[PDB]
Amino acid sequence: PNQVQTDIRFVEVSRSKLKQASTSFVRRGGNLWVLGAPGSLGDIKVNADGSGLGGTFGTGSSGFNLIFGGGKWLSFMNALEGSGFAYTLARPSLVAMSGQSASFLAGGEFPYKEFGIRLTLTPTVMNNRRIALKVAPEVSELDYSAGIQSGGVAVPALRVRRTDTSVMLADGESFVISGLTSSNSVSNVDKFPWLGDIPILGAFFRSTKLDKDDRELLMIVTPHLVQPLAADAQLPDLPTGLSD
Amino acid sequence: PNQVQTDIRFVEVSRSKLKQASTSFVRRGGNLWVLGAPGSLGDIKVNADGSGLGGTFGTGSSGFNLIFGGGKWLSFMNALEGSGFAYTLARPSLVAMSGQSASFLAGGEFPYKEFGIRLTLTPTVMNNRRIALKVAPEVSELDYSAGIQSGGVAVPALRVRRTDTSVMLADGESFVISGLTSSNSVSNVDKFPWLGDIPILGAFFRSTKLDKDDRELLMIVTPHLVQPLAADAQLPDLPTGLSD
Amino acid sequence: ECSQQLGQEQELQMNMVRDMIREGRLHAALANLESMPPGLLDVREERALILRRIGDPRARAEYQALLETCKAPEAHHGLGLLALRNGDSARAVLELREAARLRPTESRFRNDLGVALLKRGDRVGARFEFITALELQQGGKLPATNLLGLLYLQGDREDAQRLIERLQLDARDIRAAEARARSWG
Amino acid sequence: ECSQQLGQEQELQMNMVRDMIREGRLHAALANLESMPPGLLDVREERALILRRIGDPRARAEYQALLETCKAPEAHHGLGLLALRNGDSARAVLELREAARLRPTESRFRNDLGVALLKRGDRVGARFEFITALELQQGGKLPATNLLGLLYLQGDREDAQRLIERLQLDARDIRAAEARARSWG
Amino acid sequence: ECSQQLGQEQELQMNMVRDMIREGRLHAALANLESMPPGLLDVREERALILRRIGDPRARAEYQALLETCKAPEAHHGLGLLALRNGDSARAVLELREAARLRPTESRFRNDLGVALLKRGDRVGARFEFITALELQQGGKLPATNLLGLLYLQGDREDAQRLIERLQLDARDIRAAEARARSWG
Repeated sequence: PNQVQTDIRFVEVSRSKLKQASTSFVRRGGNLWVLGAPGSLGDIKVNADGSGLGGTFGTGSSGFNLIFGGGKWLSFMNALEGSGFAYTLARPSLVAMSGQSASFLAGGEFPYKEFGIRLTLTPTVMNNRRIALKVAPEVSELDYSAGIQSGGVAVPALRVRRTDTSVMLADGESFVISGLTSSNSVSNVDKFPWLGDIPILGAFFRSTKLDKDDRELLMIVTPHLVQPLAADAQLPDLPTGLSD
Repeated sequence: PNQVQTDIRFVEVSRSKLKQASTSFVRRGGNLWVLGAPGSLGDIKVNADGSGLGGTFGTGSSGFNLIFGGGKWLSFMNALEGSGFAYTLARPSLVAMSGQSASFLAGGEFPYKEFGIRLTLTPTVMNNRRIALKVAPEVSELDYSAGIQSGGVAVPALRVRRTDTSVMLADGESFVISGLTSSNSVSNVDKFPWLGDIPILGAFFRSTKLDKDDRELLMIVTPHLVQPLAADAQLPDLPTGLSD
Repeated sequence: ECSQQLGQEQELQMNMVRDMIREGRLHAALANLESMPPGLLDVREERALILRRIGDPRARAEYQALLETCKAPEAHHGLGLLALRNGDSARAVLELREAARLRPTESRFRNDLGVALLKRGDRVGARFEFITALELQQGGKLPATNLLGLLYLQGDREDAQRLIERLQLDARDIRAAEARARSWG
Repeated sequence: ECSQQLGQEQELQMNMVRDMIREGRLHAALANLESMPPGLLDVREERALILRRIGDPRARAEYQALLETCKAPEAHHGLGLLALRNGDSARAVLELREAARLRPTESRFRNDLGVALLKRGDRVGARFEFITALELQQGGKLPATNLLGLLYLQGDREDAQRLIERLQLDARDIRAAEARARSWG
Repeated sequence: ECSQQLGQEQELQMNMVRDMIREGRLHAALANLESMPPGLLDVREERALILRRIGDPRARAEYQALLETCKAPEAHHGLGLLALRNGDSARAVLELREAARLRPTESRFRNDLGVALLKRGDRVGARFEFITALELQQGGKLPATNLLGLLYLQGDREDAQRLIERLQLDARDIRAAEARARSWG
């Protein structure tokens, strides 16, 4: 045979976690007290004569917001502990004659730039029956952010995972042409200088943020020498003697 | 015969699922309580004196919205579990003389860029009666998003599935020149730190999102050697002896 | 008409059922139909088809039940073919006439009714029905020799040869033509 | 006029019916019409046409019913052709005259009425009707020899030869011309 | 139907379980299932499969419990295969018939039920079930020789040779075919 079917196998697994916490409160009556956590009190200005606040409190968007009005007392709390999981699998296949380039697309085009499953390759069958592959897989998807003033408007970003390399394999052999393991951690703690270290009540004088991420990738290639289905063949389609 | 009729057979099946859930509530009378799920309470600001809220609640667009006003109590709930199914089939055919290029279009043009069923090919019949095909099928359709400031306005995107390759077959033989299997899963859970883990009531302190997708593709080519219909032939048109 | 349509989940399944039917996998098609809901007129008639072809005894009842539904024509035709299998051409001709009436364009129904008439002796009516079937089909394969053998039984050898020329029949089919001509009668 | 139009679902079907009619598949056309709604004037007249050509006994009644509808001209013409088939030229001429009157431009009606007159003996009227038919048709095939044979019956051999030259008739048609000239009378 | 789905955390795990099952690591698959929650129908049936194949005594109870759940077909099939292992073909045929009924398209169920019938003596029913299994599978490997050996037991040597040609069987499979033909009976 002089024609090659190339099977690609792509897998990505990613996990993430997120935590945050902050607290603020106000008191009234004769006296007046306020404790605004970092970035919480920016919405409000107090009048010249100190008789009371002159603004409206806001809310943190990203996390659960709890409020409590208790007459004189007024308090706000933002908290969150969340996790995410993502999984992706793609097994594109493509046939091409020896020495001939081939291309495949399974995504789309936005105002034009392509995305989605892409695959360009060029198999060469050598005199020793080994297969030399020039291969360039891609797996991309839309990510919504940013903007532009030319050639588009409010165009989204792309989350892209691609590889490009050249290898040699025998019929049926396989390679992990690419792989990745990644991990990221970011933390931050803000506290009132003295009160933040109280062993129990200190938590109410602290603000916190935590972001963690992990990821793993695999791209596997497998070339096969193939022949056309016979003229009488039924085409592939989509919707003791015991078995032991 | 020196003329080739090429039959293309394209099939795509895709499935999707979607789930989400969130809850929020408010209470009044002497005391005041609020619990806003992530992204739910951004519409509202509370006044300086803490006598009451100063904004109007909104609704999540994507899912079923249920509300309950019960005097002091006020609650909102967004939920959805939905699924989708899509199927596509295309069987374009095209005739061309040996060594001559041919093209076919069955979609349209928007302000100009083409879309819809497309097919460009170039069959060569070799001295051994085998057929060498240079073929580049496409199946595309409009997808509505994004915008542009030049050469168009609010132009939509394209959902594109195309292939390009070169192969050799005998009269009547077939190839699966391209194929794909894909799967994507995305999940996210947000919870109030301590209350979210209550075995029963914790569900009301959690927000969730799930997106899953699956897909399968096939592109099949089949060349036939043909001859013209006879001068007296009736043209094709569109609207024991027993059969056993 | 048939005012019943199935979803892309259970109709994409009837496609596979049909594939099995024409693949020679009648029994696997029966399995897959059994997977599908019983009482579905389409599934009911497909099951009856399989049962009659494979020799099951329930095809009779399946056709019987479907007589009183939108699947009337094929139920009548099924009962007719059952009568033919039993050799009782008397009621077979009647049921085949009814079926060919209710859905006329069905080449299969016309070619079966013509054979039933030929067996029953209505040679002019058999010629009518065979010609209808042969005209419906794009040149015919069974219909063409169904009229050729009728002509042979009628002795019009030169008219039969006229049809040999027109249809462009081959000796590979002439042998079967004489065989079926002997069969008739 | 005919104030009845059928939808692109059941008129795309009458197109196929006509295709069958002119294909020689009259009986298959009858089948497909039977599929279509009975009582439809178009389907009724098409069925009557098929029935009369194939020899069915119901064409008479079909034409009869359609006489009292917008399908009047062709119903009269059908009854006339029935009378001709029976050989009763007397009423055939009357009905053909009525049909040719109500829808004059129909070349078929004129050429049939001329033959009916020629059989009945109104040679001058037969010449009138044959000339009308031959003028309507773009040169004529049946009309031309329908007037040639009338001339032959009338003995104007040189006028007939004038028409041979003008029409550019061929001996392949001269043989049929003499045959039909013998037929008339 | 089965109205129970597991999350991408504990279903990505069932994928590994299946990998172990088909790797020959049944026991490691059992370990990983034991890690997963007991009472999960999927995990329960997978564990029962492993237990039956490895010879554990609890597979019987696992199948028994799953009979009253959405995992009914495979529970019936498991109990049937247990009966076959014990040699009690009597109830094995009954349970295999039930399983093949409830989920017909399962080639494995059909090929097991055919063997059970062949052992029990219902040769015509065994042929039915073997043909169903052989048609379901894309050409068959066990089904093909399951019908070949049935034919050998029935003595139709030339029909068996017909299947040798059609299936394109090889002597490497003919030896096993005669061996299993001896096994049956």
